Amino acid sequence: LRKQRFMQFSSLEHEGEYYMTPRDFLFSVMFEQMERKTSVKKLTKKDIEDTLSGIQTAGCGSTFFRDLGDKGLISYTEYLFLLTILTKPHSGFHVAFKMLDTDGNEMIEKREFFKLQKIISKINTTLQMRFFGKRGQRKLHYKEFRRFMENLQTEIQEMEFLQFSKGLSFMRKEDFAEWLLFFTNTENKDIYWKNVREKLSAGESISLDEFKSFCHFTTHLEDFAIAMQMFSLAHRPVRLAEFKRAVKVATGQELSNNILDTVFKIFDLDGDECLSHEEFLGVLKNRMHR
Amino acid sequence: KVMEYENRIRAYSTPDKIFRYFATLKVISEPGEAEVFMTPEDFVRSITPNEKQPEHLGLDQYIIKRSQEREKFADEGSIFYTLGECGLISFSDYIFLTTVLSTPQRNFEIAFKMFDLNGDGEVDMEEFEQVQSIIRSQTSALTTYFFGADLKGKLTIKNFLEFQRKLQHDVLKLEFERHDPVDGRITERQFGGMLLAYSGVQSKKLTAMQRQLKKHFKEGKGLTFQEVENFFTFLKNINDVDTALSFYHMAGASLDKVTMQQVARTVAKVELSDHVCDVVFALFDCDGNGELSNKEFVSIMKQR
Ligand SMILES: [Ca+2]
Ligand SMILES: [Ca+2]
Repeated sequence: LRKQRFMQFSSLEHEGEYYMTPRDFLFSVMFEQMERKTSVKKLTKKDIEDTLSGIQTAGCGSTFFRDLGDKGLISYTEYLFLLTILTKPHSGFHVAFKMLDTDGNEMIEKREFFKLQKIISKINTTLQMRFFGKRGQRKLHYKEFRRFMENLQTEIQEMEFLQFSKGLSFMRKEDFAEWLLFFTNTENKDIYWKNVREKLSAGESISLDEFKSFCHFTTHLEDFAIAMQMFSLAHRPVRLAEFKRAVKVATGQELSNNILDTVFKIFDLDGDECLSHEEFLGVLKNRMHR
Repeated sequence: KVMEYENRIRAYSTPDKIFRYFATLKVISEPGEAEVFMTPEDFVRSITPNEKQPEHLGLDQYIIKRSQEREKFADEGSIFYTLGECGLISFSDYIFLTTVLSTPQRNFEIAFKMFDLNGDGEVDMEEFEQVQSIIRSQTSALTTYFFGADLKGKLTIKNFLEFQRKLQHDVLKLEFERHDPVDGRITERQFGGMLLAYSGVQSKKLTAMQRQLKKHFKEGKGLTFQEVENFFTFLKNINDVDTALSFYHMAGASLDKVTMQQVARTVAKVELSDHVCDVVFALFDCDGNGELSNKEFVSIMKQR
């Protein structure tokens, strides 16, 4: 049940149903808790129209949710849909599009998007406005579906970047470690944090682009874990060259040296420059499930 | 009773014993020591529960066979002629073929790219044996076929996956034919047996479901090979199907027929007929609620 967490972060209510604003949604993705209890404002059908008219001025790029802030509405169905998208590699976007386009005319119509709500059940919202207009006039083609999902992932990574860099232009290596371990509360966490405090040099700080590349790598964990298991079955220790080639096979791309160095300082638990890759994968899975 | 003992051999004995039980030929060419071989029929029998071994060809009992043309055992074009001129399957080839049959395409892709020289997915013979060995632990004519007469060439993933698909096709076709199809169709119950066998499940209750399938489809139009092959192509894609169902997992929703068709066409790129899906649901919907929980189907096929 993610429904308890949805209603904990929801700041809006209407006719027994709870809703997030885009601000609510962003916070539920970055944080486990509130930090303050959120006040639930009841909505009339007149608050809703008011809260929906205005999607004109938010940005059609990677600041869409941050521009809207409290001026929008996201249903439980839509919250679950957005959460699944955040975990997908880019190759999963077309699959998600085609799953929803059940008549196969290469466009998603409001009626097809409504299937998600019918799954949940077995009224107008920010996403339905953005995708279909107020009466379902508009139809959503793949290229604006794909761009929205790319921009959703980009927006979370930019917001988390500044959250953990505390506003500075670059992420210190230990700021990246704080992001990486933020959802990790397991029995070995004291060892990770000891390594952060004592082995993370004040070396080359991490750029937004380098951070984005790591976040993209976390969506290819399935192939990465298979590669890790094949090294283990081969009795080959995962040193930096092994890690690099598994990253490239799972990904097609490289990770930057400051990030590779941070991963190994945190998760080289034996002191022989081999990665405790099972523990690393565990923390990565903590991240993905948020 | 015999069939049940044989099924235990299939499910629990070593490959050595399986091969010695189901292989039917011992070919001698003295001074050359004899070697035991499966025919393609024997190989398919060894992976097909409830198929009786010929009564005098049980454990360590074989039919004896001693420029000149040699007798052949596979139909024109068969994948089994990649193993040599007669279509016969040695023990080592039996190990290899069972690995290829069951390994997901993605694991071969990763393995080729992880253990080769440059990460292109092109292995030489020693790297290909590393891949085989690793892929196995996860769970001569042909070496020349893959790597050239001198054994110096390399094997691309693209060519090896064509081999895998050809092998999977020819084995499924042979299994389909062994159910003796009438006018190109096998029965709902026979299809059901193939699904259970594939799942590797040992369950009296599922077996009860499969034999009941005759009662449910009094109708009895049977399943064409394209219907069967499409569903097995769906099964081969089960991990990516499960990933594509992410929203349904978050919702706690089970899998209905219309969703199974949509994800099959979207992810596995096949059309599943209404009739093949009805047979699948009638087989695995054990609690009879009209839809398939993760426990009743996806999990079984993934964890097979
Ligand atoms: Ca459509
Ligand atoms: Ca059921």
